[PDB]
Amino acid sequence: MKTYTAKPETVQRDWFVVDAAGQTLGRLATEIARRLRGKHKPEYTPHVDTGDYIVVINAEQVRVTGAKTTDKMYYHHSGFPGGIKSINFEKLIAKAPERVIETAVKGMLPKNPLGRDMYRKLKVYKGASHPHTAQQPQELKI
Amino acid sequence: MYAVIVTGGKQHKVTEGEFLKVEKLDVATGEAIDFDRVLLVANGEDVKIGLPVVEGAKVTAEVVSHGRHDKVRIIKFRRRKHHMKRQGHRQWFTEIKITGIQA
Amino acid sequence: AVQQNKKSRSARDMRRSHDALESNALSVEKSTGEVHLRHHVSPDGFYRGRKVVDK
Amino acid sequence: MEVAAKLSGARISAQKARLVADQIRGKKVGEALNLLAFSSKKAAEIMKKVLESAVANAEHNEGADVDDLKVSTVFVNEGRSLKRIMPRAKGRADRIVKRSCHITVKVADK
Amino acid sequence: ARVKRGVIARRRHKKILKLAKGYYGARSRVFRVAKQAVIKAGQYAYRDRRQRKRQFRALWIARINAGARQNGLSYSRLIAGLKKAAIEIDRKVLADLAVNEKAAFTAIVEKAKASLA
RNA sequence: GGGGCUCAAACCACACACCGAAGCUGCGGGUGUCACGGUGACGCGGUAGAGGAGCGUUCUGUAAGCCUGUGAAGGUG
RNA sequence: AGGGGAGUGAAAUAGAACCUGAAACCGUAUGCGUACAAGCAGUGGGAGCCUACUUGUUAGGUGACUGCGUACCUUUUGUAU
Ligand SMILES: [Mg+2]
Ligand SMILES: [Mg+2]
Ligand SMILES: [Mg+2]
Ligand SMILES: [Mg+2]
Ligand SMILES: [Mg+2]
Ligand SMILES: [Mg+2]
Ligand SMILES: [Mg+2]
Ligand SMILES: [Mg+2]
Ligand SMILES: [Mg+2]
Ligand SMILES: [Mg+2]
Ligand SMILES: [Mg+2]
Ligand SMILES: [Mg+2]
Ligand SMILES: [Mg+2]
Ligand SMILES: [Mg+2]
Ligand SMILES: [Mg+2]
Ligand SMILES: [Mg+2]
Ligand SMILES: [Mg+2]
Ligand SMILES: [Mg+2]
Ligand SMILES: [Mg+2]
Ligand SMILES: [Mg+2]
Ligand SMILES: [Mg+2]
Ligand SMILES: [Mg+2]
Ligand SMILES: [Mg+2]
Ligand SMILES: [Mg+2]
Ligand SMILES: [Mg+2]
Ligand SMILES: [Mg+2]
Ligand SMILES: [Mg+2]
Ligand SMILES: [Mg+2]
Ligand SMILES: [Mg+2]
Ligand SMILES: [Mg+2]
Ligand SMILES: [Mg+2]
Ligand SMILES: [Mg+2]
Ligand SMILES: [Mg+2]
Ligand SMILES: [Mg+2]
Ligand SMILES: [Mg+2]
Ligand SMILES: [Mg+2]
Ligand SMILES: [Mg+2]
Ligand SMILES: [Mg+2]
Ligand SMILES: [Mg+2]
Ligand SMILES: [Mg+2]
Ligand SMILES: [Mg+2]
Ligand SMILES: [Mg+2]
Ligand SMILES: [Mg+2]
Repeated sequence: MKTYTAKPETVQRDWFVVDAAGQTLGRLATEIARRLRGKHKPEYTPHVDTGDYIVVINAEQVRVTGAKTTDKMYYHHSGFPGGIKSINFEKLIAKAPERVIETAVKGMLPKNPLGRDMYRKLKVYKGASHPHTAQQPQELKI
Repeated sequence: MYAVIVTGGKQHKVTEGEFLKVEKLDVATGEAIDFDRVLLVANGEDVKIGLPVVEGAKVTAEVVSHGRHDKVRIIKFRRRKHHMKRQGHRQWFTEIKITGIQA
Repeated sequence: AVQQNKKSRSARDMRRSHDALESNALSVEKSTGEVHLRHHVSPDGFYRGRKVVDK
Repeated sequence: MEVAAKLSGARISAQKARLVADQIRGKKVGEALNLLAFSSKKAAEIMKKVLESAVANAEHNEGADVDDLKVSTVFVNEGRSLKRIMPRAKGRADRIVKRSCHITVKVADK
Repeated sequence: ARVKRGVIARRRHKKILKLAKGYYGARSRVFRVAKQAVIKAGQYAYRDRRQRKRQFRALWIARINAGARQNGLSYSRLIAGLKKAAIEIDRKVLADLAVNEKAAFTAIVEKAKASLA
């Protein structure tokens, strides 16, 4: 009698669609990270990808509380001396709405080959529609 | 028909006609034993949860053999402190065959 | 300047992965049936059906 | 089948001679002789004689046609090496190693 | 009575080089490097016989938590209800029923919910 | 520590629940000391260092024996 | 030069650099893994594949993925240093 383990070949993956249309960035993102990892399933094992597929439709309408709309800053270094570059929440929504939700969720996942595989099941769009009507996602709240 | 029994400080999920290794028992080989410590018995779609223990249940098993597990090997090393010990271990077990489960 | 740790078996064999040799382009003298190098005179003295060195 | 031919104490390094051996492994003895006759390397001169003796061995000792053979096995081993002295500057001496090798080729009609 | 160490020293070396089978590079073919790898592997094995009991208990808890919330209850509320009423089944068996015997797990959870806790 | 956090995932009080060590309990084994005649009870991290018990190698006696070309020592699984 | 046969021999992988013939080191052949992945190279868990046969609660080879994890000796108050 050994403990059950999930085989990467016979896992079940469903599709969900989430509306980010008045949801806090960090509290929407924790529910996404749970579904992406599979923590909501009794068959969860730490070393296989047993999560679900998540689709986010209204990416640009996510919001932050307080003065974080202006003072929240995103940094990245280009690799050349003095190459630190920055941008804030107002500018990033105008430039790339999807990069806001993708960046939040990506930091809530493990940083290893399996973590990058959990990240490939998240689709983020900015319109009211997605191109995944064939896969027939079902609405998910929060 | 499966049941949950306690033996050797551990709990085992058991169905009839099953070979399993448990902690050492003081019973001669080829003899029969009973477990009067049953916490859950499930029959098809019906499940009988055990308030402390299920009242009126029993599981009968026959002792098959005795033996020792594979050797685990112990080393105790403290670096640059001029200390090293070493040991070996094989753990005794008892193999039983489950011959009956009644509710 | 000299190494600080000796290289491994795999580390030097990877460097030699670009050390393989290529094969020459040969051709057959149609009139005779003698294999020679492409665009060179045959080891007998024929080029494009013409004796050129009379051995 | 599987006729062999060995040359021991060939006066060349094993590393140098293994480049040529990798060119003829698996080919037909007809298209493998032309590859060695036109090679610029020196180990191809030496290995062209070992291959042509394994073919003759497969003829006289076994009665087999050349058109059916192929180079099934070829490998190069290391041999006894000579040690010499090379005088360097400021009175230092160095160890020179003159390496050799053993070349083995096998042909088979199967 | 002069003693030569040739036979006994080799016999002692080959015991270490047999335990270093499968190690990368010099760790499996030179005695000096292989000796340290065989000792270090023993240190890890002793330590990891304790983590094995920690790692599996965490895994069972993560599965009872996921299965209890399917029935509308957190893990910490389920343990309180089970302890309050009667149930003394392990986390190893509770995790197994969560995956395979989902009907029995629901019956257990409804017993813990009915205990007002 | 990072993501991220604003009727908080911050701070101040109170309440119940859970996680969490090689700690404690459970089951199975091995040892040291003491007592009674195998049982009990208390222990068993360790450098310098003290004390106790052993393995293996060469040679001598037991041995003018015993094993061995129907295969010794050695080598390799 | 060196080999392939044939012959002598109980035995030529006893062939004259000749009893046995280990390790470092160098190769050929088969099986599995490896080209989006960061670190003392192991250890705990673990799928898939290959082989053998007692045909899967088995044995052998490999170890995708994942939790923990900064060699040894010496000298020191103290070293991944
Ligand atoms: Mg040290
Ligand atoms: Mg270097
Ligand atoms: Mg240095
Ligand atoms: Mg290689
Ligand atoms: Mg090169
Ligand atoms: Mg001079
Ligand atoms: Mg050199
Ligand atoms: Mg390995
Ligand atoms: Mg080896
Ligand atoms: Mg040594
Ligand atoms: Mg409040
Ligand atoms: Mg514990
Ligand atoms: Mg203790
Ligand atoms: Mg005890
Ligand atoms: Mg002690
Ligand atoms: Mg203690
Ligand atoms: Mg004697
Ligand atoms: Mg024999
Ligand atoms: Mg002797
Ligand atoms: Mg022998
Ligand atoms: Mg032996
Ligand atoms: Mg021999
Ligand atoms: Mg001999
Ligand atoms: Mg010799
Ligand atoms: Mg010899
Ligand atoms: Mg003799
Ligand atoms: Mg060798
Ligand atoms: Mg290979
Ligand atoms: Mg990438
Ligand atoms: Mg890859
Ligand atoms: Mg690297
Ligand atoms: Mg990193
Ligand atoms: Mg690195
Ligand atoms: Mg394992
Ligand atoms: Mg196997
Ligand atoms: Mg592993
Ligand atoms: Mg690992
Ligand atoms: Mg680590
Ligand atoms: Mg030193
Ligand atoms: Mg000093
Ligand atoms: Mg100092
Ligand atoms: Mg330190
Ligand atoms: Mg160092």
